[PDB]
Amino acid sequence: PVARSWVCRKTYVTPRRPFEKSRLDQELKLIGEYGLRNKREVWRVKFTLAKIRKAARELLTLDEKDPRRLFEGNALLRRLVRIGVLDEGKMKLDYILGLKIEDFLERRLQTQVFKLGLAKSIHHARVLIRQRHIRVRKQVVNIPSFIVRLDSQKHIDFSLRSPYGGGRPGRVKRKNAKKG
Amino acid sequence: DTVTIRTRKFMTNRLLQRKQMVIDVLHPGKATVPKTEIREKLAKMYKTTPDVIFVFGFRTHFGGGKTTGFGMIYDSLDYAKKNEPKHRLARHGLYEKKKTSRKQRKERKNRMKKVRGTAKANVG
Amino acid sequence: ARGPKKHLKRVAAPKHWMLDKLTGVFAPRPSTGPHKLRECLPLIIFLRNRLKYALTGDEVKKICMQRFIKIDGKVRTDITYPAGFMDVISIDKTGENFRLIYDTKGRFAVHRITPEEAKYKLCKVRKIFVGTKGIPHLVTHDARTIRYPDPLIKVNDTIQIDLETGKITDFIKFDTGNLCMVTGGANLGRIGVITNRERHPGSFDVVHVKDANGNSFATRLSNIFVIGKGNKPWISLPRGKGIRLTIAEERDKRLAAKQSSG
RNA sequence: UGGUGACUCUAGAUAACCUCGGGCCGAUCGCACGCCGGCGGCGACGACCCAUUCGAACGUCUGCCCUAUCAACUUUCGAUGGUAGUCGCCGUGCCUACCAUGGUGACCACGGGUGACGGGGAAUCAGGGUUCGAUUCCGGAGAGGGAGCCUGAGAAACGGCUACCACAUCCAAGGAAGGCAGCAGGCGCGCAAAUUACCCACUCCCGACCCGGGGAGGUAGUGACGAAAAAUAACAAUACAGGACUCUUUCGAGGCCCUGUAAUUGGAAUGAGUCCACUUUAAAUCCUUUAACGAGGAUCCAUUGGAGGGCAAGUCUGGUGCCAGCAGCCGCGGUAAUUCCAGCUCCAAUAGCGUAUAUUAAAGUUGCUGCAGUUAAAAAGCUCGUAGUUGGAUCUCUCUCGGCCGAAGCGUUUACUUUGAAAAAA
RNA sequence: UACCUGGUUGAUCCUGCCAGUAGCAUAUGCUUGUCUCAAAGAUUAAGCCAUGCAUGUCUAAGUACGCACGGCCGGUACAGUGAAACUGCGAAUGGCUCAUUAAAUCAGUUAUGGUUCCUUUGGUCGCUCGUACUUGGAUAACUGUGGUAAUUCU
Repeated sequence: PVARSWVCRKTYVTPRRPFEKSRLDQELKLIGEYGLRNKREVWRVKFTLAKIRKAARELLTLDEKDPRRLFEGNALLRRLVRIGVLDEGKMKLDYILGLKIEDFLERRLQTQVFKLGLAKSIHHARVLIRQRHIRVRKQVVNIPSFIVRLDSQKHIDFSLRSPYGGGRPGRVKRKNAKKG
Repeated sequence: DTVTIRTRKFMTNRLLQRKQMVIDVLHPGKATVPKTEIREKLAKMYKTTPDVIFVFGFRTHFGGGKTTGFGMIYDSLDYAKKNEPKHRLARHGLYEKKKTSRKQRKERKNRMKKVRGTAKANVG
Repeated sequence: ARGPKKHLKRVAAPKHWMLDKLTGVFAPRPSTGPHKLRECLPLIIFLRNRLKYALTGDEVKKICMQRFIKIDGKVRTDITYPAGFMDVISIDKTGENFRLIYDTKGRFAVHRITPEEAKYKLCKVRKIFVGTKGIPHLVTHDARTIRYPDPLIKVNDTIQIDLETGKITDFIKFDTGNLCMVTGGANLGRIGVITNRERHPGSFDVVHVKDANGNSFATRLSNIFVIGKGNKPWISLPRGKGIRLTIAEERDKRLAAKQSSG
């Protein structure tokens, strides 16, 4: 007996066919266009979208006045609208099945700091996030996979201690100034 | 630039003769504030002597902003000595832990199980 | 296993205690007492987890050994004392009194009562028997025995005990149209008027209860506790008055509270 | 008296009994206290008994893997039942005596196997399903193997005892002592699994106890079982190259958006690491925080498998010459080998990747959903026949009432379907 | 995501399996920078085990003539702290493991109106018509003499 917990799950699934040329092309397109590190990030987003589709499909089989369908579908649609993936006017379970993987990849903190103009590119965005140059609201966020919420979208700054934000120019600038 | 103390979830524990609170420390550009500095800041903030203030469990958040811990303000030093954990008193220099180890005490106890009578005091 | 067990595992503890799965391996095994193991609330859970008066079991021990906690008017120093339904917990140092009464979610609430309400409690009579020269005796749900009860009090009724004296002062019959709480099962914590009782000889009787909001439900006769005569309770009810809201109504109320608060 | 659906219940009355090993009805203890001596608060402890508080024990109903190359088993010495008893905490063939001849079985008894503790549950899975569950929760069992007990509320207890069997320690040979499937640790076994560490601070437990103890448990150590997040670079300026939603002219003019060996140039950024002080904590460590140093071949260098097909990516070069080897399969190699050994280049996943084996899907190749059986594997030589399975049509306002106005069924049973209770957590 | 692909022929269409394919579990190989969780002598041997530890326990409230300390008076019965010891309680819980075990265990359901139940809690506890302003004998701890090579022997 221990006071520990052993709850853990995988956040991705590897594809059944390892060398499907079309799938390789689409996954590489996504990686390059969103500045991802590997295929596992694509598969992670694919898996969360797939589980959302599974939940929506399970709920759509139910009666339209089932309290469980109403409650859980409303919760799922609310969670989708809150993260900015689903439009607030498209608040029906059938619009969940129309969602695409690029809708979730557009809400990443990396994509958002590239779109907001804080970075010259998407790879610059990733290296800027991992280097503690970006804060969300008041909190410094280190994780490029941080899914930015709609209310949190408008507060993404350069952090109050970064050379690009507040003061204290970095180690290289200080060394250069000292050397002359 | 100044360290700022805030008190979040305050309660007057008359059962344990103290006040309990969740302490928030704002130190935007400094390391985690020492427990002493927090004790004098709370003593100033609650108009008490610093030695009835016991603060612990200070977790600094990610990013270098605030630190959150817990604090007790006792009615008097005697009540603090009666109610505080011995280790939190020893942190203030008010208690001395036993100078021996677990192994020494255990093997001594098992050695005296062999002798009977007043000879039980001769083994050590 | 030989002999009785003396430990309770954290995950095997009653769910309504609302304990973590990471703050240790063990849950406080309640002591033997007036209430069952799975239907009680240990004093350590109440003082530490509920009221936050202690952060450890050692601080609960200090509070209880200073003789500050009274349960049904008597000082209890046992930190694993099983406190249960309708009990009164008095803390005179802080001058508060609580009654152990279920929420609609089936969990004991922190229900503060007035110091004048803390002078009595309600007990469901579990049995009545005549003994030893014909003296009637009554046994309640607190395992407390009362001699010479009113010859009108029967099983399943409710009696109002004065805690100072231990004597019966008033009683409510088990009849239709009387208010009752549910003290077990799926409908635990709900309050409503008894509408019907289906007698099943050789088996469990089933009692139907109608909510104050028109909702109806059923329980076993052992899960019914007559709270008040008619539709007026004899004790102060918790925040929710025994009305179990569906998940949708609870979500709507939470959203309204968020709008009003922020 | 009261209670249950139901007592041979509870309570009451009478006549007696009341165990040497004998039943309770208090010769116990603390604190605060004041008279001619009286009275008395609040406790501690203890004892019959009644109250299911924690249980335990024994029963009811239903459900368990493979096997017929296991078809009859039990009945002597209890096997099924009846009567009386014994024993037991009690019901009981539990055990005796007598009596009856019963009891189970093709709806699979009995026997054998299990690399079988059972369940919650796990992996995989379109709908069905298949496989697993020693393993932290619940229940059971055991403490080298058997057996028998003491104490006790509770044990057939093993960090109790007694003996035997096996093993084994010390001895001055007389004797004495033993039980890690507890925590570490050792040997052995193996394909296969970590420290003879710190602490009662947390969670709880035990005791006469606010105070002592706890290898339960927590903390750290070893740890690529496995799971989550996530570096190994980003940017700008010149030279190319590309396109332009530029002139247009397929000659060309072209810092509009782009791309590269520049192994060109340049500064900006940062954490891996070192280290200080906090913070953490029982004491530490680890995260988190702060300062100092910390990047250009940012040498602070990413690997594991592949490049004929299946299956993504070289009939490029050198060597070898049915050799050495590759190759899951097809196949390659016998003098340009797209396949071996290498160099270069390329691609797949990536702090991971290959190999072996078990298993799931793929397998509609075990088919209930859902397979086949003329010729590919397959319908008994042919009928009868018990069980099993499957079976044609047909039947459309009644018990005491102060709301036709509380109620009863005494009548015709189930399957099905819907509902309501009750149903550990994880 | 309810998916297939190579291989029997000179070629074709099949049955059909072999081999590919993805997960999951153990092992193993090569490689390994940061960080958070986290399994771990089950499989073979319920095989054998050196050593240490894992179960003890006192309140104002059972028994204190151990100066072992020790006084706000010492003809004070007992100031107080208090080792040892007698007494009470626990040691039947926990922890480990999966050998046995095939209607056995176990799960859901139900029953004890067929039993026992330390402890907790509540009730009962002058209900008996027949030295008490307190009865008896010991035995530990302690003092002292010892036996055995040897034990938590005595």
